Amino acid sequence: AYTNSFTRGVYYPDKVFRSSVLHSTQDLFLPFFSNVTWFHVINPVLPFNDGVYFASIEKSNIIRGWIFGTTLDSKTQSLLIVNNATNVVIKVCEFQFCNDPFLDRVYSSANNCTFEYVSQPFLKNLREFVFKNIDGYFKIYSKHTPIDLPQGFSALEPLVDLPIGINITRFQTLLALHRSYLTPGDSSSGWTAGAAAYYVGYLQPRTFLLKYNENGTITDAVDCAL
Amino acid sequence: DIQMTQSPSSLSASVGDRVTITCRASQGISSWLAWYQQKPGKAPKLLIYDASNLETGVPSRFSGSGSGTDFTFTISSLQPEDIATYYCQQYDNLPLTFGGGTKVEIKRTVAAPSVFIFPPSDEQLKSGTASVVCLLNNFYPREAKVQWKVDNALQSGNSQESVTEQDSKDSTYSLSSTLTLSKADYEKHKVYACEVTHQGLSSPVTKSFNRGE
Amino acid sequence: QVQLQESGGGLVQPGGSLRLSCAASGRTISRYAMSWFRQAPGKEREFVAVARRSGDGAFYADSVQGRFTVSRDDAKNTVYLQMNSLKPEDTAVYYCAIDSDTFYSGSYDYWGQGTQVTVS
Amino acid sequence: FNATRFASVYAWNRKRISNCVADYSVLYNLAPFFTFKCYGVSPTKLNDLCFTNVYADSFVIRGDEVRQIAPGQTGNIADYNYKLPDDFTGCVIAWNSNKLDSKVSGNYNYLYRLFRKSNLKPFERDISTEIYQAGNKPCNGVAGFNCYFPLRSYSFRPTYGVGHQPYRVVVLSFELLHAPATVCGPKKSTNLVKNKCVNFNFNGLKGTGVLTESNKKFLPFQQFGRDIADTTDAVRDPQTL
Amino acid sequence: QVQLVQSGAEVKKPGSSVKVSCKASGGTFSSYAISWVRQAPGQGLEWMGRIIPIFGTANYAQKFQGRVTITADESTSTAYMELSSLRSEDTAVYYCASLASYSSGWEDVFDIWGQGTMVTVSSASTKGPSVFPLAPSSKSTSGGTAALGCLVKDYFPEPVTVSWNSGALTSGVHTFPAVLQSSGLYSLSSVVTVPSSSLGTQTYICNVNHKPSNTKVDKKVEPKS
Ligand SMILES: *[C@@H]1O[C@H](CO)[C@@H](O)[C@H](O)[C@H]1NC(C)=O
Ligand SMILES: *[C@@H]1O[C@H](CO)[C@@H](O)[C@H](O)[C@H]1NC(C)=O
Ligand SMILES: *[C@@H]1O[C@H](CO)[C@@H](O)[C@H](O)[C@H]1NC(C)=O
Repeated sequence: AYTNSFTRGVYYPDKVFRSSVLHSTQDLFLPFFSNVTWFHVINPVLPFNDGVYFASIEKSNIIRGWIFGTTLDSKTQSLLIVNNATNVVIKVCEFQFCNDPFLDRVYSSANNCTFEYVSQPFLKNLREFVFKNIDGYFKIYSKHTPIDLPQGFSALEPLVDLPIGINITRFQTLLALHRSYLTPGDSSSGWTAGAAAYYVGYLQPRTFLLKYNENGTITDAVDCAL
Repeated sequence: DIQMTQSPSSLSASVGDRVTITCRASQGISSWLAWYQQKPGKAPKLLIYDASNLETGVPSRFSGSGSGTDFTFTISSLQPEDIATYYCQQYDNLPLTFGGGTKVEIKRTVAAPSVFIFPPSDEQLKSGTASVVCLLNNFYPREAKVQWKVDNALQSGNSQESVTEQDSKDSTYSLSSTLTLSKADYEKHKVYACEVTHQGLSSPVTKSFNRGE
Repeated sequence: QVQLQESGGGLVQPGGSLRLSCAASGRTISRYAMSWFRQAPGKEREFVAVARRSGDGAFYADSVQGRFTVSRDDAKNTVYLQMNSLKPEDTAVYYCAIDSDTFYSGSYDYWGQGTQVTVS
Repeated sequence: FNATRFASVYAWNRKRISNCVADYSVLYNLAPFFTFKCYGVSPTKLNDLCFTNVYADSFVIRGDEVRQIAPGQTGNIADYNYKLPDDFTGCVIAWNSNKLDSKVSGNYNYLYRLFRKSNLKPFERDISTEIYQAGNKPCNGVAGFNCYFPLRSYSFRPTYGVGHQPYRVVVLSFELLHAPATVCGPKKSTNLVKNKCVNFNFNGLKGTGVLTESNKKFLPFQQFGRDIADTTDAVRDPQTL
Repeated sequence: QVQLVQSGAEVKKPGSSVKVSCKASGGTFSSYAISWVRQAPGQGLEWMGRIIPIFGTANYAQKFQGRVTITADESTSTAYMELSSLRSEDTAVYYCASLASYSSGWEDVFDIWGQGTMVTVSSASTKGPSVFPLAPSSKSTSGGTAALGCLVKDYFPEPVTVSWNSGALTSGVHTFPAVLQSSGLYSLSSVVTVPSSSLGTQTYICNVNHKPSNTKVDKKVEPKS
């Protein structure tokens, strides 16, 4: 299933304040009016080409985390971002992920670790995420807005810049549920979670003309090669 | 040699109450101090070996800290399972020495004792000796006064006492006393009495019996 | 001897609070602990509270553990007991007693003086 | 350093540090510290330089062994306990704890490996306690002709000289390859002045000009702003924001 | 895992020497150092000495130098201690511990313990216990229950195991600690709580066993009025 990405996927490129000017920026951006896969709970491994755009418009916070790494479940290092009731957990430990990562406490077995980090939780409401890995930096941009993709224009602000230089080619998402079996090789056992949908898009090297208002907020953009 | 002092001698607090203890050394130290848990007649269980360093299996309940001549240990809360004596150790030198030991026991309200008396049997009397035993059961205080009033007269220096441990079931205590006399001395008297005084009792409790009954 | 006295008390409103005082002088105060007692009109005695030398926590009976708080002052030989949430049953005479057993955890029951307390 | 829980050099402790600040003005340089040495770089350069990560190893050795903790050294400690390569770069912080960590006739707890079948590899650690082949073939947990045990005890005491006292030594190793700098040694090193032309630095962004309060509204994630034609107009104070 | 196995209780006359053993199993015997400790009946622990079998050397405490020797043999992985010129006060609980704090960056502290050996020094001789019943009076009943049991007297040496009804009854069980008579013999006491409706009629039996010689003695008890 595919849907339309009208004008979403724009984000602040360089953390530089600009007031009432038009700036031409060349970077990895989601093309306007692009086709993005449509997945609903009621979850395959997808490639991690140069850019990925993640969106979710599901209430109750069924979507809770993501997984990133090359040769998933192997000795190679991998990420593990989950949203607990108190704080987010980011781990770079080459976790041995199973076929069914998590639908219910831990989606992987013990493994060596190189970096750890904790912060406040990231989570009828639309959640948007942009993930880029370049020059040894993994950058996250996020935005929240009550809520198909709404026509509303919104620019994603940077969230955190992890100084991790691992190599990445694939990723997968994590879902939350209750009264379900912790089967590593099976899913949907027991009680079924509530309705939830999430969209996946891919960025491409494009030129954009971002419009900065008097307060330094991006209010409009033009897909230069549309 | 190095001598250490542990104070206070004993602690008393109910379940769910904070408890703490301190250990002192002859000279200032900054490491090599351990804390032990020893149940009655059982081998000590390791709790802390190095300053604020717990070994494998120690719960988060117990923590320790200190510097210089004196070191302190704390217990956040109590449960019946950990009712025993704590000891302090210093092993910075081979001549190991161990602290005097401190006891922690459950704290609760008053329970009136059940005073009982055992008169001697015929078989015991046939051996040329006689004895009378008085028992106190299921009362709070860890020590109770037992007075013998043979022939309505106080007696001392002719009886022995036995001591039990705290009852985990209800945190109670028991005490018993044993009077001993020879056949000639036993037949000399006519009335045997045992008196007990306790805070919970409204008045002193006396149990007595005569030679002919 | 063991001459003792108490002060305060009297008529009080139900559900309120009251304060009572007891003190001694001219004799040792450490070797004997200070205890209280209760006596309803023409009824048996009832223990209230007692304080030890160390002052580690407090001692109370079953019917007074959760309502009454007791304390002692070793530097002035004066002791106090706390009255709160008074109920109709508290119409009796209280007594201040001395635990006449030297350095003993238990207590020897002996009262020196008392006063009347009643709720309107 | 204050823990001093590395009495035995043999089977030494290891630690990893990253994403931190290593202020050396307080470490290995205050009055309590006795000795401090570095290899391949001066302390000032280390303080002014940044490193990817630092690995810390701690151990207590006698005076005759401190000289062995250096690149390309040889000796009992170097060969059997803690060997280092000739190209090793790092620092060693050594403090003598004889007064506070010695006994009149004690200190038997300070053990070290006196013999071994072969020298350890660079930065290698070994906890094996097998008998050393003292001339004759090594014993298999038995006694034999000589079959001497490798480990031995220092047995520090006042009767020994300064060269045979419990020097608490901590050695740090620095990494610089693939360095997204996360460990640095600089102090606060901040000073502010406004309303006059001055050279300034705000996490870089070197420039010259007059600094004055601005009425702009910077976003939480924005550090500095640019006017038309990419001219640095305003900058956020790292400390006061 | 790591474990230690110790021998049973041994009794020998004063002035001679006593032999004890403590076997080690698991891992490699060369990686364990055996330390010896003693515990008297109420007094704190006492340290005798420590040996490292792989070293071939040993050390002893100043208070116990000379009179104490420690030997261990790798072939059967057991450690032994020798005590000479024993005295009555030597009666104490003896433990064997592994001074493992010499290899993995961990110093001068024990982690492993044995089972413990009981040794008593006295001029008495080994013999079985003497048991007689109690005859509580009816008038002494308090709270609807009565106290009863059996007494174990004139036995030597320890340990002594006392149970009831072949272990079939365990409610309200109390067994006070052992005592030493002025004549050199030990004793024991036990008391139960029984309801009024069962005393005198129920087939209550007191059980006793002397494990040094495996002697079996049991008797019945009944109150009187
Ligand atoms: C990451 O690893 C894959 C193989 O798992 C490899 O094909 C790819 O080239 C690597 N990435 C980079 C940037 O070299
Ligand atoms: C800019 O922010 C100010 C202050 O919050 C506000 O009054 C003004 O309306 C904002 N303008 C725009 C275009 O957002
Ligand atoms: C830095 O510290 C100073 C003094 O404690 C404080 O006033 C200021 O707000 C702090 N700024 C940041 C960004 O932590």
